[PDB]
Amino acid sequence: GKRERMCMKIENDCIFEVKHEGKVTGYACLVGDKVMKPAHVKGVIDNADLAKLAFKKSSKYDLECAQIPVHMRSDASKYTHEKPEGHYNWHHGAVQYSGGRFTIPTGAGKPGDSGRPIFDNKGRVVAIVLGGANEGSRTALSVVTWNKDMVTRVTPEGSEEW
Amino acid sequence: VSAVVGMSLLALISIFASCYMLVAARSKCLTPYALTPGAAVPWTLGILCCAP
Repeated sequence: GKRERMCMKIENDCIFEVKHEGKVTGYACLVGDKVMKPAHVKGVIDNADLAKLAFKKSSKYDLECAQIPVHMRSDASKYTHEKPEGHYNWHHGAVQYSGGRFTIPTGAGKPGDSGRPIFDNKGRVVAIVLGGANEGSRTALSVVTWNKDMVTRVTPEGSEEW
Repeated sequence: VSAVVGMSLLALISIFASCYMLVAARSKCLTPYALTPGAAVPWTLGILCCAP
């Protein structure tokens, strides 16, 4: 309903494309005062001045971060770090967080959808999805969090890169 | 002349390797704080290493 409408409205302005060979590969996010972009996929960002700037890449954390141009500050995304257990919003159906794990019912994700931000009950971002591992009728999501000041990767066994 | 050239080359390569590995260690230590949204490095760390 209206929650999906507002999610689409914010997504039409925050997430950016990554383009390669006539095919979209990845999604970049504008979180707080930095730009996240998972480093595993490679392509040209579908933007003029976003791709003109200089990035900082880490392969250990499989990501790359950038500083906002001063003329896109207002298009923020209201980062946060509180993670109560329960239900969370996502562009492809609600995720369930329990036992320090992120779960999605069976294959609600497509292969190549790495980079979708997850929003909380108030619309604030919590984690960026990286990969998935399917067991039974569910799939555990390998994502990164922003607990305090360090970024922590959680990855289950047999996770396939998206 | 061969001995002095070899010794100078060895000293230069040693200091170069040590400086490069130290700066790489600094980059590895200070990398994760730049990735967290918002946040700020501790002033003690920001003094012990030049933190932008």
